[PDB]
Amino acid sequence: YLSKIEELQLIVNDKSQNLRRLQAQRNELNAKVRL
Amino acid sequence: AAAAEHSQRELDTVTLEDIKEHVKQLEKAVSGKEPRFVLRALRMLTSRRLNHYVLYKALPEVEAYLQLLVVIFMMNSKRYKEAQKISDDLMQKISTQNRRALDLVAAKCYYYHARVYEFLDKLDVVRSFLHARLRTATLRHDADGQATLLNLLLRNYLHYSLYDQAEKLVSKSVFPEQANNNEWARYLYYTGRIKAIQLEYSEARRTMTNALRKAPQHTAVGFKQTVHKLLIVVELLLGEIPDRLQFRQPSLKRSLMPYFLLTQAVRTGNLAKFNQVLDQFGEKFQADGTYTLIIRLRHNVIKTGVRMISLSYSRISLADIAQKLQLDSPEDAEFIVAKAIRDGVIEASINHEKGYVQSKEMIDIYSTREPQLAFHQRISFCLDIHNMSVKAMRFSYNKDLESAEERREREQQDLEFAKEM
Amino acid sequence: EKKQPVDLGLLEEDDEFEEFPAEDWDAHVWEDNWDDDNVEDDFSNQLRAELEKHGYKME
Amino acid sequence: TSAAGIISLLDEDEPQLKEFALHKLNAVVNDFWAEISESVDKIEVLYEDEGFRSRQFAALVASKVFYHLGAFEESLNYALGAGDLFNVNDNSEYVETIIAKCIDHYTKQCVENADLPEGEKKPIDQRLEGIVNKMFQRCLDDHKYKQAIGIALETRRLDVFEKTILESNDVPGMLAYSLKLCMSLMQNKQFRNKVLRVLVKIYMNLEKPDFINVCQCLIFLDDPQAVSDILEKLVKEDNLLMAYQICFDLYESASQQFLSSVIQNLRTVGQTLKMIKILSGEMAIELHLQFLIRNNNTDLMILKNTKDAVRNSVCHTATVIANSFMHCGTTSDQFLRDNLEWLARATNWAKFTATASLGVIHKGHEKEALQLMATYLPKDTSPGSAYQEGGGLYALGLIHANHGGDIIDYLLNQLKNASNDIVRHGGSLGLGLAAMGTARQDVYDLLKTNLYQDDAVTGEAAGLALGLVMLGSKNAQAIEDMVGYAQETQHEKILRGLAVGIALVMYGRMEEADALIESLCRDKDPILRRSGMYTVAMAYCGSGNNKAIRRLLHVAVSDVNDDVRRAAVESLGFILFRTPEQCPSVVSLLSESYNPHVRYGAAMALGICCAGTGNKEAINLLEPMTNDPVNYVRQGALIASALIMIQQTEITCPKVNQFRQLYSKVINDKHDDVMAKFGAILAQGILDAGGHNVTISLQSGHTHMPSVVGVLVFTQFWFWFPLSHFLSLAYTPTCVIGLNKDLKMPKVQYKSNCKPSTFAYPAPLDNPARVMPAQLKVLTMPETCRYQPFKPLSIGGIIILKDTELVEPVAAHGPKIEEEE
Amino acid sequence: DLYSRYKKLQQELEFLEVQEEYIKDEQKNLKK
Repeated sequence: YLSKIEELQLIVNDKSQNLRRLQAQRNELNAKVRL
Repeated sequence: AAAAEHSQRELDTVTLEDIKEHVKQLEKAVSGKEPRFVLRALRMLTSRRLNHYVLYKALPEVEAYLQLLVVIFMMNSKRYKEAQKISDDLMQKISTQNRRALDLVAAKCYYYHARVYEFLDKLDVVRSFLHARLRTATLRHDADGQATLLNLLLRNYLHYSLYDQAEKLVSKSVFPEQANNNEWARYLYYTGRIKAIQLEYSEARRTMTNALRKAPQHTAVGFKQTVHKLLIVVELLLGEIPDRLQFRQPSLKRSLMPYFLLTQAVRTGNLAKFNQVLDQFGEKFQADGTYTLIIRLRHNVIKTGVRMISLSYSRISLADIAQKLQLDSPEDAEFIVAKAIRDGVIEASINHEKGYVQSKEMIDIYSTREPQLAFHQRISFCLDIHNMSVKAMRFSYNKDLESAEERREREQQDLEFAKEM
Repeated sequence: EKKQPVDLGLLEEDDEFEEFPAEDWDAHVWEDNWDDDNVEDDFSNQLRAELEKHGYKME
Repeated sequence: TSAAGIISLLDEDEPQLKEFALHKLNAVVNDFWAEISESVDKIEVLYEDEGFRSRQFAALVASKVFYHLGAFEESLNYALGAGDLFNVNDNSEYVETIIAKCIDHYTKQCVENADLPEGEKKPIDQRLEGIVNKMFQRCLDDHKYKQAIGIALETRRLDVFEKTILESNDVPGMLAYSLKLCMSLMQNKQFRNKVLRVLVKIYMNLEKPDFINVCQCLIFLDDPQAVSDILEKLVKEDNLLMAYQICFDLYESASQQFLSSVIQNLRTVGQTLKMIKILSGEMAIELHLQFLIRNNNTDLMILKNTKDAVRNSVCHTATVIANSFMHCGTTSDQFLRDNLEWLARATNWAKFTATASLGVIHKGHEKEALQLMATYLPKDTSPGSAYQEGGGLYALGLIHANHGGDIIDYLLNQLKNASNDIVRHGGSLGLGLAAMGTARQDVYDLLKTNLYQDDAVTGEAAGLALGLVMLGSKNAQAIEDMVGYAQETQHEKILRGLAVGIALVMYGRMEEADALIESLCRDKDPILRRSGMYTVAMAYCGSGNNKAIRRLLHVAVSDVNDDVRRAAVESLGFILFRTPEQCPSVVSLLSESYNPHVRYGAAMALGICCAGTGNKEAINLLEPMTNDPVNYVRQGALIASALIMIQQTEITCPKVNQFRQLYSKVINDKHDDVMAKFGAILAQGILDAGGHNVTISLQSGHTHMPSVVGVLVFTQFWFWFPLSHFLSLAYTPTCVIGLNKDLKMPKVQYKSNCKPSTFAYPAPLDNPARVMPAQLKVLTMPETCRYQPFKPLSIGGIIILKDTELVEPVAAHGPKIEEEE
Repeated sequence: DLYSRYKKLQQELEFLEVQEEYIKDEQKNLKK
């Protein structure tokens, strides 16, 4: 397993994909405002 | 008939969070069951083994789920014989289940497994397992199943008498995120409790308060009724009387009467009445463990007695205090009151040779330090409530692009026309 | 979620008194609360205020 | 049940008991460590009693508690202490856990150990190292070795990565897998470069290993000896095709700087002048031209439609180039004759540019080009405008880049003789053009005056060619000079192009230029900051340096000047080259931004990253940008698309139709600018460059800087217009032609089905034409004909069916070369 | 497969880093 499950530990990191997710909108929203 | 939902629930067998939704209705999917309807799973499917199991009682990602349906079938059928045996065979298979999604499903499983159980072989032999995969799943990083299992073994320590084992257990615990608020409050409940029995109150009120917040409502009564029982107890021990609007909220007002007969005892600060009440409702208070908490109050009651006798008298001959508190001797008194003074209750001094307490003033009227702290603490609360709402609220976000090309062109054309003119 | 809650409730207890309470399951609340306490005091006091003073008449 | 006795037995004497405490404890630790977790303090002291032997019991026991406490380097240490209580084959999740846990520790340790040194040593706790290797042994017994490798990859232990598996099995699939991987991965190339040597060695064991492997490996090492060792071993193994194909591995890979070593070496090493003749690559130029001349798909009518479309000064410039594209190396004056009044409508620089656009057209004619330029060359008089006269100068090297050094230096003499104005610029242009990558101080020097001569016209080119000469790690002195001259010399452009030169001669240096980078970053002036990115590119281009990117981002983030950001964004796709993957996702932020420049710089890098690649996904992101109100933006977007879109067209990509028409639309549009139509006509001509039959390639496998150059050259164009002809570099053949030993050019259509994109292409069988890097590799040879490759099939540009009965049938075939060459 | 995936992910972990840290930048330069 050793390295096997390893992929999971980091695989779950997808959490950062969502926050940035909150960012884009959160970021894209300004872009509309600034633009 | 209704088994369609069981098939429809199987339509939730696609991938990932469907299971979550799949479970929701499956919570109420157990409304209708028949033993012949059990044969439905027999026709739904390894297959042969399943059939055999079904026979005894009376795709895999949904195999575990249908096993859930077997447990639910049996446990809800009262029959413990087959239900109990099945769990051993079902719990094992689903347990060793080399699947990650299954861990989430098994939590409902474990939730029942412990439940029906009775003793050692269940408290001890069944506990060793919950800790085993508790570690396994802990390395497997499935939040829900972890938290659930942890709760089950905690509940085991408290079905036992061991608070310490559970406490040091917490000491080495880290709890995870992504949860179910109900399990979250189960935790906060047990936590607050053991945290209290060890004497530390001021942090117990916290975890139990959360057990009130994070708990759902619908009809989840008995948990609220019970907790409150612990809520009222902590609030009482800590020295802060709860308001009446507590002993009269819902159907639970019929069970809180004992505590509503404690505060009447406590606020008055009359010991004999207290004791008599404890004898009166004792047995009632034993059905939960709030009892040995309550029997601690004998200190608090007397504290109250002293504080009231102080606010209502500038100086009193020891004789009289000893009469109002019914106590045997004056010598007893000045020990009690000498104690009360050190604790920052009375702010007095004692005249010994004439034997009368004489009492400190409110020079401490506008301390200013007190109200400030209370104010400060409050502000942090409003802020957080404003920060969390800004970080959560902040989440149909798409479909963005002002300006344009068609119109822009039109504008350009107009401009050109103007120029020409 | 409701079902989960129910399950939690079940685990925490059953319960004996809780069941009874549930069966019983109203009214209002008015506005504010604390501290009720006993009753039949005022007139009792006067009944005694007489008696007291009557005792003090006896005095 | 509960540990209380065992808790009590603990302090109780008779180490016998304590053993049997620990023993009984050990078994029941698993549950009861929880209670026991408070006894650990004694247990610690217990492990400190050499008197009591078994304490490794308690140590591992504590380790049990410590996992159960989440303590690990604790647990590991005491599991390490155990050695006996502990064993690898003992299977518990815990054991598995603690091991795996213990393991990870090694890596950074080893890596930290790897940091200073690297290899054998006792620095690391051998227990771990043992257990490490013991698991590596188990990995060996797992006998899937990337399993072991990726570890030992990070484990940095070549000893492990020795060759055990080598002799074992998996003849072809135990090195490349890691090797190709290693290229993608290892921070310190040295560790990877260590692999490369051994790898070659592993392959040099040779049951006839694949050489292009070794080639790239060598090309990655650029170690001539290996190649020479190969060459000997080659000469030992000598076969034409083998040598040829090797030299074909070679002619297509080794840098102009690297290879020339091997040349004189191979010279000295003797043989087979074919090798030296392959060192030409003119055969390709021929074949390419041959391919072109043959397979050119032109339709100037539409370009005429684009040329006849509008008429002006700036625009007329552009269409002087796209014509070159469609004629690039193709050697035709078609429209050049059409409008002679074209020249009237050209302007001194356009006149200058129109003259240079010739080298493009004739690029790959290694003789004619000079004669092509001859009428417009120098001394040979001129019809008017010394720019046109200046034009040939730069125009010349276009064909002869690297091969015109003589004429270059010769022209450099003309330069040296008088450096100033066009007569010095156009020459000052073409000099470093051919001198690029070749280190000639004169080139640097002669320009350095022409530079210092402070002609915004002339001195500019110096700021390039000097970079081009020393393009490489160059020298920091010129850097100082340039950087000095930057701050020193007073001009916008002359000052500007310096950093570009700085960007040049900082190439792959990476960590090196960081100073000047930092310097350039710290610059008040955009220019230094500007080139900084390009510097950072040429340093870190290809492989992503996050921090670089991170810096480049934050730089683009943190700069007031937009062009810099624009630039900074542009240069990303260089250090972001190797992964075009996220680049859309990357720019998908910068795709959407208030600023055009940002949105401008977006187009290029992504348009660059996928230039030689796919992702209509990437493409489609830009189409909104193609509608960004600034024509200059869409102009870029126009370009950026076509940079990708060549060969990809026609229902393979349906979008090309619009994109093409969009140009035409724009090209039709009077209300679209000569920004708009400019790129449009160009991007059109882009798609149609090299008779539309040619591609754009860069580190698609190993880098070629010349591919890059035209880009960075073209980078500043609306800045400084007479440039883009540099873009001719990355033009790449789709040619598929028999080639062979004698070079009888036997042409067969090898006939292995692709979903047919040789049918997907612009309007107006395996032999040459469209192909595709892919549509190459859906096509495989027949064994039936006389000639067979050793490498069995291959890309398009490299061709060469290897020759397996002369002066007989199999007839004869010839081409442009066979005529003159 | 891991030595190609488990290793090819570390990039990803950086992708969120390359962008996670940059993302704050747009939030920050936008406000000014």
